[PDB]
Amino acid sequence: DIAQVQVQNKLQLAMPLLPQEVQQQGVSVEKSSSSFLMVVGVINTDGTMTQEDISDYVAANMKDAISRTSGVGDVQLFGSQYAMRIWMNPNELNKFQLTPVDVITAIKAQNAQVAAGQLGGTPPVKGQQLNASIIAQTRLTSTEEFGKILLKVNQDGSRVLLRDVAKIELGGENYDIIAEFNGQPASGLGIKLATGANALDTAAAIRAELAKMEPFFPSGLKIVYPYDTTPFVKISIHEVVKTLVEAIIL
Amino acid sequence: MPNFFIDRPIFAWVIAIIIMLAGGLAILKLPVAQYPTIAPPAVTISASYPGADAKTVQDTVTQVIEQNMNGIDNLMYMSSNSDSTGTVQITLTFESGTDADIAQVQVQNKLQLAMPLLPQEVQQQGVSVEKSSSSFLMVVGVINTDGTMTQEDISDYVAANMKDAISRTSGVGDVQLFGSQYAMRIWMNPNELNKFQLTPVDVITAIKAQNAQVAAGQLGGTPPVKGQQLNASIIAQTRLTSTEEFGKILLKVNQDGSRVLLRDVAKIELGGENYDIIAEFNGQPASGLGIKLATGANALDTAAAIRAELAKMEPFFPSGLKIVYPYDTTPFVKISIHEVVKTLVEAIILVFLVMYLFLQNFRATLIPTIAVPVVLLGTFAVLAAFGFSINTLTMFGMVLAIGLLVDDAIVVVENVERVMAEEGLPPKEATRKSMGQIQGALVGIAMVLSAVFVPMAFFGGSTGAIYRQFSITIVSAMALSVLVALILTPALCATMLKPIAKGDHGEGKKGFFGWFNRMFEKSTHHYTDSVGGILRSTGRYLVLYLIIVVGMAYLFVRLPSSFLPDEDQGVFMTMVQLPAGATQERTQKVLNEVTHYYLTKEKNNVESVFAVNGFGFAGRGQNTGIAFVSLKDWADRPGEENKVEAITMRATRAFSQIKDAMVFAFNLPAIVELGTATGFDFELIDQAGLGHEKLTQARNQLLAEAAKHPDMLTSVRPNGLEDTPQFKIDIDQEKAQALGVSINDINTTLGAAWGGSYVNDFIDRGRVKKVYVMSEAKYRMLPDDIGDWYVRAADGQMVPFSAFSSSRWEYGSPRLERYNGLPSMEILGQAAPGKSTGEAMELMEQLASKLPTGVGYDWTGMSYQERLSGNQAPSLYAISLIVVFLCLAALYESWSIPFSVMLVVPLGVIGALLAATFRGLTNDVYFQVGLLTTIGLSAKNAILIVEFAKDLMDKEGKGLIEATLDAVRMRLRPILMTSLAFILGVMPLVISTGAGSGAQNAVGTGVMGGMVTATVLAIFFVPVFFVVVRRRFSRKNEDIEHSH
Amino acid sequence: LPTGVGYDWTGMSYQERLSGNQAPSLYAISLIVVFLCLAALYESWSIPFS
Amino acid sequence: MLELLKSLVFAVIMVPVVMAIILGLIYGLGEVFNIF
Amino acid sequence: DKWLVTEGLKAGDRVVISGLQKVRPGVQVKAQE
Repeated sequence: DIAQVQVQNKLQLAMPLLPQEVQQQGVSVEKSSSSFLMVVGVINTDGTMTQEDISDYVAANMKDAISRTSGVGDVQLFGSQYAMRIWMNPNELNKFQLTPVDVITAIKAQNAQVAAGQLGGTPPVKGQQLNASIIAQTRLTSTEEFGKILLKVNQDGSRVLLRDVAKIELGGENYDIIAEFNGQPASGLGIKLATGANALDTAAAIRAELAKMEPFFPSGLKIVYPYDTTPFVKISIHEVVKTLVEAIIL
Repeated sequence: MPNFFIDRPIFAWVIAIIIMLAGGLAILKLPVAQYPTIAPPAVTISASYPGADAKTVQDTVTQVIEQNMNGIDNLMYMSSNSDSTGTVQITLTFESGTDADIAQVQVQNKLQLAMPLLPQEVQQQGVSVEKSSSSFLMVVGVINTDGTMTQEDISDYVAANMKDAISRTSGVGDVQLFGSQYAMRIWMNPNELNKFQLTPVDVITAIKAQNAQVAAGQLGGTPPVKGQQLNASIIAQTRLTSTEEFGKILLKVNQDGSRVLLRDVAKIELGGENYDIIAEFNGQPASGLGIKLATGANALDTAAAIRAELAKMEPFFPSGLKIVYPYDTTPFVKISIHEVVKTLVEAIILVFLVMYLFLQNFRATLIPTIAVPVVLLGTFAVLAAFGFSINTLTMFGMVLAIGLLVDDAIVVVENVERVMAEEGLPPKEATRKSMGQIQGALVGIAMVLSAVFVPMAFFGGSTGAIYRQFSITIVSAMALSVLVALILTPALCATMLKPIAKGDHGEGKKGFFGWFNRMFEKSTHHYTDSVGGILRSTGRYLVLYLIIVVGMAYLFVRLPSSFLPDEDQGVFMTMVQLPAGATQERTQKVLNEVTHYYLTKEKNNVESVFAVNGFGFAGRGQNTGIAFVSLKDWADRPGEENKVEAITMRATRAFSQIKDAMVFAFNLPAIVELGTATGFDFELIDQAGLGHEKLTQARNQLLAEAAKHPDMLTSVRPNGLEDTPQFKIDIDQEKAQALGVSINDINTTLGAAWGGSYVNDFIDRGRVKKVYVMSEAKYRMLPDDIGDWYVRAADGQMVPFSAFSSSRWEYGSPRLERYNGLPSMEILGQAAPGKSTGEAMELMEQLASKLPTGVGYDWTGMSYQERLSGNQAPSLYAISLIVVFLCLAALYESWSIPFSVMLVVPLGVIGALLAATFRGLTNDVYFQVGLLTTIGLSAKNAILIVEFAKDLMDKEGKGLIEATLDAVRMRLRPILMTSLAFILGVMPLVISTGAGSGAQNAVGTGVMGGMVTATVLAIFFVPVFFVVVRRRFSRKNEDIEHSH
Repeated sequence: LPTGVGYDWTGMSYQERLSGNQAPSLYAISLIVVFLCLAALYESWSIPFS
Repeated sequence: MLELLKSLVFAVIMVPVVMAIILGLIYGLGEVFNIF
Repeated sequence: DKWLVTEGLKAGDRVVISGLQKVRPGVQVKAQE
């Protein structure tokens, strides 16, 4: 921490020396351990899901709590979170005379979350009866929805849509990463012990956290524990206290 | 060592002197508060995204932050609130003793990552990272005694000339405002817009370009030409100091160059940034500052530090301003403590009399007198070197130590007189053999009593610290008493005592004293006269012991167990809540009827009320209200009826007759978390992303199932807020863009108008303040008003919403939650009285188990800690049985004789149960700690009685009976000196009424019966336990006198 | 000074203010402790004055 | 000044009594056990 | 301050307006107007 502080202190000096997006992207200082405590793997055994199906359910339903878990100083996903994949067909743009700018700029319109205030809110007029929260545009949770985002129209209204050129579907943030488990499609977590914890304890709360999650797992979803350091340290200590005993007798 | 100071008293006193000096500089320098801080740290972040619903807030901010929150240590849980005020609070609860500073560090170092992501509306409205208690330290009200300043008038002056300071001063975790800061408010008339054919944006950028701080640079700046004789900075457009400069803002030049100004289109006026809040001080316009104490910081020193910053400001107060202190939590702390100081002092005096009734001489009575303070004083430094503060319990260890402290000297002192009673040796020599024979048991006894009070300082969890206060201070003075008893006291017996002739018990004295000693000896002789016959039958009393112990076994179990007394604080709060959609007027109205109740139906008890609209613990928005009340001092509130416990109820009962208002008066417990027996904190969660509405129908499913067990559940309630009709515009997009209008402008023209918006800064009187644009209320009151708003499309033609706008009613939640990053419906209920906590929680969890698919749930707070591995107490007391015995069999080098000792424990345990069980009190912290006091004494005599009778048979050749008797009679007098001295020591507390009287009576009475039944029952019963176990485990020719 | 005019001392003045109060209270402490000890060495409430 | 003279009397007046209480207990109680 | 409501209510209907706490549906109530 103190280390974290002096570092945090000097680092401030160089943020203004950063190109902006780095700053906007943000710069984190984190007590690090390059060796994950364990790895917990996952599959769907009825096959009813894919590795992306598993990929995302993880990140959303698990990681952050896995992240917030006591003793977890870092998690690393194997997988990716769904993020809407809009697939741009250039030739169909030009067909429609359009550009990714055309396809972005409107995204900000549809998938917007707007703050509209209220009816008769403060400061009101006296005798006011009703006060209410206006609701302006909201986020678009689904493929269909972005698709109906509107690039533009005409005075006549002819509708040039987001999807009015290219497809759209969910997908991992990156397709960069893949895990298989025993050759079975897989998504998993890099699991780092936060510096300072008893790992015997962490992992158990980790398993604990899982016995928590399991009731809510979808059908055929399965956990596997591909990598762990605890079973070793378990026997090691035992192996040792064993020696203690004989030492007593001899 | 006594022999050392016997030859060196000045060198002795100089030690006691020193111990008084360090303690003196101790006492000056220690912190003070009511309690140790067991409050688990947490961090709050708070957002403002103005005009929004809770939903919008939640999604573009809350979860945003959530997805960043990870890998930070000691996180227990995280709770979050989004609301249609455009507000956020995200609480992260960390293990106790987790570092406050870091937690604020580590969190915020995550937070900065989400910052670039967060809506700029968020970034400039700013965010805050607070380490503070969920509860306010003190409220401080402000008014114009001349009524020459309205509320905002009072609101802002506080803001600029005061707030920042209390916000800077160390110790303040947060400064909450009751009021608002002045802003430059800009109030729009659309029809003037469209009559001038414009949009809010048109009003806005113009503000920017024309509200400007710029840096033209400087004429001749660096680098120059050679020869430049002239250097000046350049002075260009300045931030606006005033409305007029705004109203003369140019919406635009025109082709002819015609001006279009702001003062034509709008009302510019100062005003509170947000108007969401109103307070009044006993019924007139007022503002003020809610204060929350910095986590880990010290109130009393925090508070006074607050009253310095104010008094500094007072000279510069404008006409009519006055500080008023509606709510300050500190003054009950200080006062109830020094009531421990008086008692400690007054008890000091009480020793001097009792010692005098016995000693009947001036100097002698000083000897037990001067030892007490030195060690009590000597223990304060212990608090310091162990790094403690002053508090309720520790200050209570002081009294509870006296009973031990005062017994030591007497036994030492009495002993020295007896050698002079018996042998006539002068004190100076009489001290030595007195000291010499006791010096071993004084020591060892200190090891046993420690085994009593040591085990408690290991108590697991939060409570661990509580009882831990005493054991240290208590084992502190126990250590110290001995050292002084080895050092100071002997030289005090040598110098400050009268020599006495061989065989003088005081009888020849003439007057009450002689008459007194003349009765006492005859109360002793007949007393033994029983313990003679008492031991002619050993058996009959063994059964008489079976009776009592079962009686002890009868009450203790029957005596209810609780935690700490709620003490009347002479200050409280009435929370008000009104249904959603309610106008502040519907809340304001309540407030009076609430206030009005405090101004009349309670007057005498009521000192003041500082009440609010729009705030409470909610958070913000109009349908909530709170009232800070001042009651006058307890001295003005006699009788159980005039206390807060009583007062609140009447209020609670009365307000019930009002329409529209979830209202109740309350007085906050000893601690937020710490609960001896109340209600719980429960969480329905969405694991599957089922959605709110699915939860409500899941929640309302729980309540409806919950509510069916009043014999177990009670008061089961959701903490939050049902959905409310909303005004939902659905924009036909194609139309708009078929019209050539731009969305953002549409959206823009909306939120700013209907939600207000923040443009930029300015100055008021050298001070920074905020700009706002928004619709003249009359225009934003109602749905139809939308169509008053016209929009410039691509074609310049100003276009209404109603053509491209279409709107409807529907529900959204006014307020929203998540917990540890999932949707949570919090629910509050309590055990059906006569039901103990878990039983409720079991049925809770049980009732939860049947809930629809994908539903999770959780507990937090009280119920969070509830999973604690309590019930380490019995394991420890069991342990503490084992050390005690062994130590005896150590001191006594016998496995048997300890048994004659330990049988006395039930006799003082019984007495306290009775009186407390007579008065109406409870089994609780104060009660337990005093039994152990009644034990330590009542055990100490049964120790020493045994030491004597045995040494008699060991050193001398007295037979058993002849030995047992000599022990107690020889020991009869000292005991009465301890007990009576101690009994009166605690008298003030049993009679105590008013502030602190709650703890005290429990302290005194639970002590009173114990020592009473310790005194007289034991001294009969001990002689039997010696002899009985003596006989049973006996051997050889032992019994009859074998001397030597 | 005129209305609205305050002041604050600061820096070496801010400190010279707080650490001045402390000087005598220590001398006495520094006087007290000194007499006691000899009197311990001497067992005398007077000789230490010598 | 009269605060202490208020408690001072009482505080003294009770001393013999409570002592008188318990000496009578041991008087009456010391009679209990020889009886019992 | 009021709602025009095209349907569902009739003349002479005593609106239960306030008292939204003391009134859960079906509870007995003493009118004030």
